[PDB]
Formats: sequence, C-alpha cells, structure tokens
Amino acid sequence: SHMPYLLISTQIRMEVGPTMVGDEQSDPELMQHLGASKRRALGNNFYEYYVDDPPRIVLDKLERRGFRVLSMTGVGQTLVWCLHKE
Amino acid sequence: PYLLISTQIRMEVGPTMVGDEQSDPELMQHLGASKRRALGNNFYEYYVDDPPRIVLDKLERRGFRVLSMTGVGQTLVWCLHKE
Amino acid sequence: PYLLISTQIRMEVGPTMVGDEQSDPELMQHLGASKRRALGNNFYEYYVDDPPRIVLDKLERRGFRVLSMTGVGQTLVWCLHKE
Amino acid sequence: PYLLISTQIRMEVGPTMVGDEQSDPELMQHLGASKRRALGNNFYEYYVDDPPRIVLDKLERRGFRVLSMTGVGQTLVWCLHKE
Amino acid sequence: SHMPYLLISTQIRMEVGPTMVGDEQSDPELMQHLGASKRRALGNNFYEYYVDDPPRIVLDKLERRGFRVLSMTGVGQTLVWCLHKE
Ligand SMILES: [K+]
Ligand SMILES: [K+]
Ligand SMILES: [K+]
Ligand SMILES: [K+]
Ligand SMILES: [K+]
Repeated sequence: SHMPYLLISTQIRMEVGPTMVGDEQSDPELMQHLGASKRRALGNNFYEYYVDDPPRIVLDKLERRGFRVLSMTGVGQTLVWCLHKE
Repeated sequence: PYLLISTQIRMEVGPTMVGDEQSDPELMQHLGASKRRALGNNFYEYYVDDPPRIVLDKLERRGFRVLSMTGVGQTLVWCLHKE
Repeated sequence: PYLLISTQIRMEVGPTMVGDEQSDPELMQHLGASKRRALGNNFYEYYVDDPPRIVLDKLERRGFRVLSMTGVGQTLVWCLHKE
Repeated sequence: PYLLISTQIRMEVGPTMVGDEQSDPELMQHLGASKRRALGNNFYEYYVDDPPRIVLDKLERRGFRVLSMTGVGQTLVWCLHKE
Repeated sequence: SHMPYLLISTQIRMEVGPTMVGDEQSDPELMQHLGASKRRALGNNFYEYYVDDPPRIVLDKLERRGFRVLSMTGVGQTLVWCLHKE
C-alpha cells in the first residue's frame, strides 16, 4: 500500500546503480513502476527492492510520482536520500 | 517540538531508537515503543522493532516533519519538527 | 542570528556544546550553560548537561529553527538560525 | 529535474563531476562538461575542471536550487532540484 | 561581484577558526568585508581566502549580506556550510 516516506540508496560511485528503492513493506505498484527487482541479500531475512539505474534517474521518476527529497546523507560508503510525498 | 530518531545500517530494518528518558510517554506509547537500559548506560532509551520508514510515517500522522537526516559512524539519524 | 550546537554519540545524552568564547552571554545563561576549557585549547567553550533535544526545544522558544544537522567524526552538529 | 554533482576535497578546486551517462546533453554542454570513462568503469561520466561553487552558480541560472549537501568518503555531494 | 552560492568550512573544533571563506574566483569585496586574507596550503597551487574567526561569526556576517545556510555537512574532519544569496 501507499507510503508517504521513501528511503533510497546507492553506494559510491553515485553515477551508477544499483539503487536500493525499497524494503519488504514497500508499495509493490510503486516498485513495479520503477522497474525494480526483489531479492534477499545473503544473511538477511528480509527482501529488498533495487533497480539498475543510478539515483538521479530514480529521483526524477519519484518526482513525477509526487515525491520530494527532504534530505540526503552519506554513511559508510553509501549515499541515502529521504523522500516525502508532497 | 523536536524529535531525534536513529537506526544503524541497514536502513531497511529496525530497531529504531525513538526517544531518550524525558520523551513524551504518550507519543512513545503511540509508536509501540519499549523502554530499556543498554549495558553501561544509566539512562533508559525508547525503541521499536520497526524500520525508520515505518516510524517516519507514524510521526507524520502526529504532525512531525523530517527537517534533516545525517550519518554518523554506522548510524542514520533523523531530526523531526512538529509543525 | 546563527547558532551551532553539538553532542557526541549517544545523541540521547549530554553534554551538549552550546557556544564558543564569543557567544551571547545572556543566551548561554538562559540555557544554564557552564564554561570549561579542554586541555589543549586556549579558548573557553559553553556546555550544558542536557541532551541536544532539550537544548533544541529551549532554542525554539528563543525563536531559533534548525536549518541543518550533520555528523563529523563521532559528533552530531545542529545549525540553527533565528527566524 | 534532480541533479547530483560532486567533488573530492579540497572543495575549492575541481574537477567537479556533473553527470552520469544518461544526463541531459544540453545541460552538460551548458556547463562546458567533457565526457570520459574512468579506468575500470563501464560507464561514462561528465565532469568540468571548475570547482563546485562555479558549477552551482551556473545551475542556479537554469532554475536549480541546492536541497542538500553531504560528505561520503572524501567526496562532497550536492543534490539540486529545479524549482 | 555576484556570488549566488558560497562554501565556507572549518576543521573540528567548530568553535575555533580558521574558517575557509573563499576560492581564487571569490568576490574580493565580500572577502575584504569578512576581513579575510589569502593563504596557500603547501600541496595546492591555488590560494584560498580565510579568516581567524570561528564559523558562527562568519555565518552572522554573511546573514547581514543576504546569505542563508541551505546545508551543512561533515567530510573527513571538516564541517562545510553551503550558503545562497536570498
Ligand atoms: K552507486
Ligand atoms: K537499521
Ligand atoms: K551525546
Ligand atoms: K575538489
Ligand atoms: K575549527
């Protein structure tokens, strides 16, 4: 179902994918719209959604869906974007 | 009016820290938070098993908005404001 | 009009650095801040025992708003502006 | 209408990375960017020799505004939005 | 003279200078207004503008000149502020 907050991420380089676009409880229709695939990384008990696109492409698709970036941060070697439906 | 929440990577999974000892008990109860004292700390912390995206959606319904998100060590922190 | 405050992890516990040597003495007194000097520093700093969420709430009452929050090393820093 | 640009420290000197392989060729041309494939990468990147402050000013003239700036590794990244 | 964006920085501690306030192409009048001087770090072939003031002092001076902080970030042991003339 619809969720107003989204978290997306990519590891450096920022210009290339994959971009993580969702967790197990993400909107399946939105994940399908992004062209995302579902997988379970080694050691995780949860599925994650990801796309081969770089984050700029994902951000533009999310903008057309009504999402806006509220914040971006780095942690480890990962860039994370926090978006909100507004 | 201000809230600080956090999770360690992975961002898609909990636990999420949702409060310090002086947090509003009613808001903590609304989030379904548990209270615990980590080893070595003399203060209680409120936490939930939910990932941060779930907590952010619950706080949005309570009038909070994310002002900023940052990384420190291996932790992601969100600063929210009631407005 | 600008303020910089900080705390080291854990974010839920103090001390919180609330000023440099040239900070507004009246605002530092209002926050209940004390002066201290780190061993290798030739300057005084203002600090409170409160965690940063408590300081942020006191600063909102004085007309300050968080514009940005970031991590550096093991420190969380907030940049506030009086609006 | 989002953009991501970056530079490694020092922030006062280029090169500034201004685009990925699928970036708007007109905007890349407006920035005076060159296209190259770094050693070991299968993708092309757009870059300029200018420091990021110069790039930010050029993007401002095309209606872009910085929403966020962050550090990761030894890289500074800016996220801009056409607004 | 028109500087839509500014980048300033200091290394920790944030309560003490020097604060880097410009690159070689910065407006000399704004640099003079801040009381900035030029310096060259050993490894750089370019000069930078700096002040002995901590960043809070610089932010207040820039606020009086029409600048507003849009973002602040840490990278390595440096704090950087991105300001926009608005
Ligand atoms: K990437
Ligand atoms: K987590
Ligand atoms: K602390
Ligand atoms: K650079
Ligand atoms: K400093």
